[PDB]
Amino acid sequence: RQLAPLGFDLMSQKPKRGDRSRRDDDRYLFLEALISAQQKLYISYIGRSIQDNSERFPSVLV
Amino acid sequence: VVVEEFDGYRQIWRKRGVMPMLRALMSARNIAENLLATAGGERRLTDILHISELLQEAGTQLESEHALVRWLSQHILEPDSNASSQQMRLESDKHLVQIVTIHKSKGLEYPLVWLPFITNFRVQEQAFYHDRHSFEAVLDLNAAPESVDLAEAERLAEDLRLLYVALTRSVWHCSLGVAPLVRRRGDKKGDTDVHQSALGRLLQKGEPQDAAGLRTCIEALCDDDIAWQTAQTGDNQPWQVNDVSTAELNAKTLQRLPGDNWRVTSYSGLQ
Amino acid sequence: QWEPVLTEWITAVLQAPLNETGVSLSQLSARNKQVEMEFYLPISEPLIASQLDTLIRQFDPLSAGCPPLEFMQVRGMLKGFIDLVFRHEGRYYLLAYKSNWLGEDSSAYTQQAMAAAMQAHRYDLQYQLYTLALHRYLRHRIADYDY
Amino acid sequence: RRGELGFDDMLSRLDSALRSESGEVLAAAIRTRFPVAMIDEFQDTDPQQYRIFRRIWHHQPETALLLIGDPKQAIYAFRGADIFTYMKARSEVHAHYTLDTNWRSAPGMVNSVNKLFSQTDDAFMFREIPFIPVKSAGKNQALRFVFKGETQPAMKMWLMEGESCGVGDYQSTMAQVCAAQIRDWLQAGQRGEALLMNGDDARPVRASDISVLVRSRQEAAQVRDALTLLEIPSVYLSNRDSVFET
Amino acid sequence: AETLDPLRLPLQGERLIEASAGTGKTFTIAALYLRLLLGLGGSAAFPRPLTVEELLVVTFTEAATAELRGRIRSNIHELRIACLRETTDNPLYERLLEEIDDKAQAAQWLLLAERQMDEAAVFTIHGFCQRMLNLNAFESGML
Amino acid sequence: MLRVYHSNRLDVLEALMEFIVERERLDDPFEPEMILVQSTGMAQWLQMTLSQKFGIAANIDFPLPASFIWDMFVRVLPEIPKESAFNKQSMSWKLMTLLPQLLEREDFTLLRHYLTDDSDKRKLF
Amino acid sequence: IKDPAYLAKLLTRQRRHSFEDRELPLFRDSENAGQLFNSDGEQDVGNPLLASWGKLGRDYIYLLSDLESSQELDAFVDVTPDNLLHNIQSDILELENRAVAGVNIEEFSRSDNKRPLDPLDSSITFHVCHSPQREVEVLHDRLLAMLEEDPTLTPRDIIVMVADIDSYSPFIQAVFGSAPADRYLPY
Repeated sequence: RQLAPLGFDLMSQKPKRGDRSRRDDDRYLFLEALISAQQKLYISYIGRSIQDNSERFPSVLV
Repeated sequence: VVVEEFDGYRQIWRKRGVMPMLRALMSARNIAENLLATAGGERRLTDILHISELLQEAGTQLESEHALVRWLSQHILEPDSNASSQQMRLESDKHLVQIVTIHKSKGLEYPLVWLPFITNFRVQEQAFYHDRHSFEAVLDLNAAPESVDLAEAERLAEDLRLLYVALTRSVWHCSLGVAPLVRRRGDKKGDTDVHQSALGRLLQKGEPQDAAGLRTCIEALCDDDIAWQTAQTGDNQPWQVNDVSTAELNAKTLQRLPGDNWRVTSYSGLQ
Repeated sequence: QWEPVLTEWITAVLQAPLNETGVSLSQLSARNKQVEMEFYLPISEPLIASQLDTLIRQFDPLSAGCPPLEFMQVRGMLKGFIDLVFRHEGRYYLLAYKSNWLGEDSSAYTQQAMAAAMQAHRYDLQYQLYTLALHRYLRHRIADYDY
Repeated sequence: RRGELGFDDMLSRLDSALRSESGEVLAAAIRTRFPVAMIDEFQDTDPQQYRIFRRIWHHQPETALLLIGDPKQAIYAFRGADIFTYMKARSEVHAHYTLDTNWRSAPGMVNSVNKLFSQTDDAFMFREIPFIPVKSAGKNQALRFVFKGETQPAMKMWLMEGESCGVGDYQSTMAQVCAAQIRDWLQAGQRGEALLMNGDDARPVRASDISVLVRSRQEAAQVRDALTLLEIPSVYLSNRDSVFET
Repeated sequence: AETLDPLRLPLQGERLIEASAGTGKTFTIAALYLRLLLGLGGSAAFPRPLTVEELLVVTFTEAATAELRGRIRSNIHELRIACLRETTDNPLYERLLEEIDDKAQAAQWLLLAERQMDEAAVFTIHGFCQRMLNLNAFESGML
Repeated sequence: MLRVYHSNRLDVLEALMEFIVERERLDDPFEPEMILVQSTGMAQWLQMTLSQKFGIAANIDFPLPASFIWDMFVRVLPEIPKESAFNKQSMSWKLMTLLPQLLEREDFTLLRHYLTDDSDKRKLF
Repeated sequence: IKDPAYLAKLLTRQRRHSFEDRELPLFRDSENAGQLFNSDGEQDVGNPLLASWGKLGRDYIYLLSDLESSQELDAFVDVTPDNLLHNIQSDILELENRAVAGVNIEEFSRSDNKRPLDPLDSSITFHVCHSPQREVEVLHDRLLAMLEEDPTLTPRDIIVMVADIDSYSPFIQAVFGSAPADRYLPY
């Protein structure tokens, strides 16, 4: 998920180390789910549409 | 027996949900196999499955059981089109002839394209045009013929753009349907309205002609890539299916249980 | 309107001692009390009711009546919420509260009526599991522990 | 009053924000956010959208504007698009760039299009929409749709015989002719006669290759009813009908 | 009109590209995106290289924006591979590799572009208008 | 002493916590043991693993980090109010009173064109 | 890293083992630790997934190394790389680059320089589906196949994570409530 900045917040203009961000949190959650898998990892995604059979692209992480 | 099994279906509907009740109804009555064995029932079965998925998605957010039936009756009475409530493709493995409009064929690719009604045109009656100098939209509420002609010119330009879009999607072969179409109510007036269409403006070079003149204009531009033939109405046989026997298949049987009686309980669970 | 009777009933409950030596609830400090302790008890064997009820009836004297309940084999974890655990003079004690008591209005709540209520509501298994959990907790916490 | 918004309301609110005095400085903030713009599909451009783009990126330095589009594809005039906005944009800008190579079709179809659309000057009947002869690709020069006999040409204009005809009879006869051509392509395609050849590679023509391009829903239903009579199933990809009406 | 070269287009002022039907317009947008990311063109180039959050691509259809984002991501990955290998099988990619003198910094910029492609500014018309209204809500006067 | 244990998986960290519990025992038997967790589900999984390792998982509190920080604020520093004056809704209701009072100031010239055009107290809130 | 005067302070700290009592350095090569960090202060991580995914981990390990009175002990159990998932975890843990780019023609022509992947290795599988209902149905069928294949696999050790739990949990409840008595696993 990517969340747009409010537009007048100073934390978005100047980021620090301990700043909350939904993008980096999800990109680290995917890495923690990759590390936490012990035996089997089953990644499933919508690769094809059901309406017009158009090609759907996966995430950048996958 | 029917009332008893429908009361059991109602108990499953109140306890398990919508999709388990519909799945048990399709498994006990075996209606899905009968719809797949019936010619033309696969589209009906896919529509039933899509309606079942939409009813599950709408009943998971509704607490009451009659509220989902009221929602289904309201969505039957409301024919409005959403992104999810449209019809899907029936089957993907079997090859089907794809009918597609000119606006929905922009940016796509097709090997063989057939255009049977590319000569059919529509005459615009409303006077809504654009100025040739200021390039602003001018709506003429009065029935002035100059605004009607200036709107018909933009209509003809839109038809020529539609003709270009419909012609520039073929890869190997495109076929066109040309005919001396007359929009006027007169039967034989000595002139035809193909110059009022988009295709006839390129064949007759924007000049009014007759049917023999249209035929000579078609036969004038004959090359190795452009050819013409007459439209002969005739049918001999529909098709040949060329069926082959289906491959054998059986479903696997689960040998062991997936899990034991594992639950985190309390004193109230043991009483 | 119930409040001035409720506060004097509460102070009459707290003044009454509940011990074999006569220890009241006012002698328990904040470090000595532990209110609503939650425990998860593990069990790896299939819990058979027939092999458990005979072992309960072998030692518990309140199991003279009370025909055995029926429950499936439970393997995994058992949750429990003890009401109060409190220590006094180097000795631990467990305390639970029951407050339904719909069928009694006179002074007939003697030891026989309370024993009949324990046999009817089946709190004996809960009390035995509470003793097992407290025994395991005192064995894990304090080294060189005797029951 | 309700605090709601629409799709055109976003364009109208941005145009009203740029229409004010301070909002031009807001456009400068956009010049602080994105100092470049590459706008695809400029034929489907509302006049409010072009007014916004002209207010933001007309002649300011360090910012680039790249309007990539095609005036021959503006077919969304019923929706709200306008080719006169594209002609105003062409009259305002000075540089013009066109692509020469065509990578999709066979060179026979490209020569057929360049023969049909370059009969006279300004075939699209507007002075600001010029047509140029496009060039085919060298890697797809050997694309041939072959029948059981000779090589089939690119464009085959089926001329319906007669002096004057109506609309419905012409539609029914051309639908029957199209269904006969579809069943002739599919009957000879499953025997290895009609093929698609790329160089030396060959492919049999399946039912998914042939596509009928119609304009409305009624003539699409006419094509589907004339094609299901000859035991040929067909799907409608432009079907926007709801499932709750069946 | 004039012919268009994707590696010789001046990125100054207003330019009007007329891509005909069937031409590689989606390939041309990815080529101009790779040109804007690395800053190529020489005298007709941009005065400074831009990041992924500064390149704005506007396409009306949402599925067209998703397909263009996937194609630009694939072109970024292919140009990163061709810059790490100093060779390619495509002539336009060959001229793109011949236009740059340095290989390590361009590969690092393409790796940063591949990592920041999730935060790319490839929006629709109404999406970009709503983002501009919600971002600078004070100058616009919106809720 | 602050101790950070770097490990790849949580099972080795649970074994280290088991070794710390079995090595150093608490002086008070009823003293709670604070285990900071990410969520309630991780607290339940840690309680399951501690019950499987020790045989009993009791008198162990699983506080959230902000709740543990506020509990340390209560325990270390006395005379602390239960609710903060700088709540989100409290700051919103204070700013709804303070923003029309600051419209005459020169620094609020950007919000004056945003608020004083048309307002049914909707943009202000 | 922040400063070269902070890099030496980081190099002075080592991690001693909690059980074996053996000290280990923070880096693989202490002499090339200054060459690994760039002039701006960002380390060129050899693993691309760890570099592109773990920025929160970078900030957290930086703020943990910024502490003064911190005592760091390491307890790392090495994973034997046999499967594909164990290969990925070993490449992440050992901090090495196994992505063969083929900088020269010898690295590009030959292909046996990579790691061999057995076709029976069902550790990491990618499944393309058409519908979310079909996606959770294929998920349930593959979980039943994994439960039937591995006998020492309890259902409590299986976790399913959905990015959008609002648009999938109706389908999850639908395909998990519609199971027969011989096919029902608890959910």
